[PDB]
Amino acid sequence: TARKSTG
Amino acid sequence: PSSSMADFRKFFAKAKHIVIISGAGVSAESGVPTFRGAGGYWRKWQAQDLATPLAFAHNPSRVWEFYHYRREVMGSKEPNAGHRAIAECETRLGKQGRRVVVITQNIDELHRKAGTKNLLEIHGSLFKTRCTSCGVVAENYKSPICPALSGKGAPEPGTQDASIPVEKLPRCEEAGCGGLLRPHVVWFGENLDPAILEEVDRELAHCDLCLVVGTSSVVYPAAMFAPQVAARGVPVAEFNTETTPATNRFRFHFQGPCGTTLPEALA
Ligand SMILES: [Zn+2]
Repeated sequence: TARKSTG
Repeated sequence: PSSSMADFRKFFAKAKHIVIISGAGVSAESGVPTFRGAGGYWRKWQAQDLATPLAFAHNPSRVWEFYHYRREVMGSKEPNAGHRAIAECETRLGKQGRRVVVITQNIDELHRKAGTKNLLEIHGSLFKTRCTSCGVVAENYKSPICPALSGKGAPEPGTQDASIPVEKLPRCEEAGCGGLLRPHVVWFGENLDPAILEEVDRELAHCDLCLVVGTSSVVYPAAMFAPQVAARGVPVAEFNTETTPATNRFRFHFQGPCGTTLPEALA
């Protein structure tokens, strides 16, 4: 949930 | 979602704790391309292909060229009407004992330049470095950030890589460290700062009005912040030139450039 992603 | 400005302004008149979430669309009117519009390409790549620890691991010179270009472009940019409306709103409401907080995905610092005080920069800053060896975070506005980058970063497709030896990219000057610096920017696959996330969660949990401005709402976790607030039954107003995958979760959608709609909404 804390990871930058796309998403 | 409602397009009633009057209904939004009735909530705005009463709100004690406003969260404003912003993305690259709030800076578009300063003459700064968004990531997914225009405009978003740098040589043959978009930001998602460069803003990754794998690009940096295998071609740190290319990633530095990209961030250098962005730093140098951003130096001359000025806050626009949307950034000003947001800052001025915070100032005015603060004198009434009312809280306004900006949670931005932008690393451009234009909210800071506009006069925003309560700012959460959840993806870092174009003007900060972090050392890959010792971890120190430092503010850096130097033009150019290192000598090897002088005149580099040209954005046209067909521009050749500078291919700067790793020793000549920006290096850490703390305690003779010498380590390779990276941009202090959150990349794809990387964790947002847990302390920042704790502050965000407290703002989202307690706010009583929320605006989500100039974001495509496709990058996570940021894309779920405004929906979280909406799902508590709190009014959320989206300000964007187009609809997003999140639009239908919100109380309001105000279509148009936010340099027009934000001054009206926050007046
Ligand atoms: Zn270091």
